[PDB]
Amino acid sequence: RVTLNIATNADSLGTWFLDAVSKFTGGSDYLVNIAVDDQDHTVEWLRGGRVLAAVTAHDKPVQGCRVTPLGVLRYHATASPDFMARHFADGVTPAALARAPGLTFNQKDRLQASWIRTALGEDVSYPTHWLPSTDGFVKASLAGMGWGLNPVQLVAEHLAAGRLVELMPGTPLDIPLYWQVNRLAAERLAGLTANMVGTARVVLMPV
Amino acid sequence: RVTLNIATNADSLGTWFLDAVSKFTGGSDYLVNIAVDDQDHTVEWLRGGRVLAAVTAHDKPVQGCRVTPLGVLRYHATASPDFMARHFADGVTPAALARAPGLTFNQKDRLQASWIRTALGEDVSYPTHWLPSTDGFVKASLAGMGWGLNPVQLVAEHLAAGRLVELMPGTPLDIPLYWQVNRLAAERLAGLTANMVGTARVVLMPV
Ligand SMILES: [Ca+2]
Ligand SMILES: [Ca+2]
Repeated sequence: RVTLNIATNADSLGTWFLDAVSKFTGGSDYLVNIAVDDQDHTVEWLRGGRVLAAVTAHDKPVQGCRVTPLGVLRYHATASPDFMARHFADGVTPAALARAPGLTFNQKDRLQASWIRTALGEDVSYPTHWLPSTDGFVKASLAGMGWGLNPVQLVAEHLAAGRLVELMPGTPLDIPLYWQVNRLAAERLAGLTANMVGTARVVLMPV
Repeated sequence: RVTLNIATNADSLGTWFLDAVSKFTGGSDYLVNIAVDDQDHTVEWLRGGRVLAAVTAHDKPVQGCRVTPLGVLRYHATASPDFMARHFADGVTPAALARAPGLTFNQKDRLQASWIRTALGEDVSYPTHWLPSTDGFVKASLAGMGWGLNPVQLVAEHLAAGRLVELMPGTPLDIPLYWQVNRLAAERLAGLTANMVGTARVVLMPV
C-alpha cells in the first residue's frame, strides 16, 4: 500500500478530520500517516514535502500548493457551573480573569487571550493550567478545573444539558480552516480532497 | 500560584488522569503543566527535573524518585463489524493480518505487535495507518478505518453495543502503570499523590 502523509491541527483531529479521512480510506488502498501540528510547523512541512496535504488555519498559499477554504471552526469559552460560581461569582470581569484558572493548550495558543480581548475590550493576563489536548480541554472544563476555548462540536451537548456554560453567551471565536495540497499530488488525491471538503461543508460553518 | 510540571502517557490523559488531577486542583491553589509523553522521554524529564511527577509504564525507579504502582491499564484489540467482515472474513490469521490496515500510535508503539505475538504465537508484519492520538484511535476504530489496541475504559460501551468487536475475544493486553515523584517534592505533593493513587484504584485493574 502507499502511505499518505497528511497534517492536521489537534482540534480538527478531535472533531471532524477522521470522519473525512475514513470516507477516503474506506474506498481506496491508501494508508495514512497523520501528523498533528500544534506548533505551527505545517507550512514548513508542506514546503519540505514532509506532508502532502494539511488542514491548517494558514490561508496563505505555501508557494505551489492548491488551497481550498473549508469553513469556520467555532469555539466557545466554557467552564462548569461550579467553576463559574467559585471564580466568577460577581461576573466575568478583568479582576476575576486575573485570578481564575484558565486552560491553555501550549505557548502558541492565543485563543483564550483573543477571546478576552474581544469579550472585555482589553487584554488581561490570566493564570493557567497547560493542557496540550483537545479532548483533555473538554474533560478539564467539565471537571471544573479551568475555563477555556473549546470547539462547538465537542461542547454543544454539554451546553444544552447545563454541564458547561458559556462565560459570556454570544461571544464565539471563529477560526477559518483551509485544506492545502501539494500541487503534484493534487489530482491523484482528488478523492481525499472531495471527502475533506464535503465533510467540512456539513460540519463547519460556511465561509 | 505555583505551577506543577507533571507528565502522563496519552492513554492515561485520554482516560483517568484528569479525573485525578482535578480532584487535587479543586482543593488547592496549584496550577498544572501537563506534559504528554509518548516518545518515552519521561525518565529523562524526571532525571533533569523538567517534571516533578509522572504517570508512566516505567517501573524502575529513576534514581531518587518515590515510585507507587497504580494498577493495570487493560487494552483490547478492536475493530468495527464492517472492518472484521472486509478484512477477517475467514478469521484473524497471519495471512489476514499481513493485509488488514492496523492503527499504530507512533514508531515506539509496540502494542499491536505485542498483541499479535500473544494472540497468534508468531510475529506478523502488518500494514498500518499512523495515528498519534488516543481519542483518534477510538474514532478510527469505530469508523472502520483500522484495528488497534484501545484502553478498555474507552471501548467498553462500544463493545457492549456491538459498535466495536474484539478481534479475538479474551485476549487483552495489560500495561501496569506507576506514579513516580521527585523525592524532594513528594511530601509537599502528598495530596496530589493521594488523588492519583485513589483514582487509579477505582479505574485500573488491581496490581
Ligand atoms: Ca482550545
Ligand atoms: Ca493504542
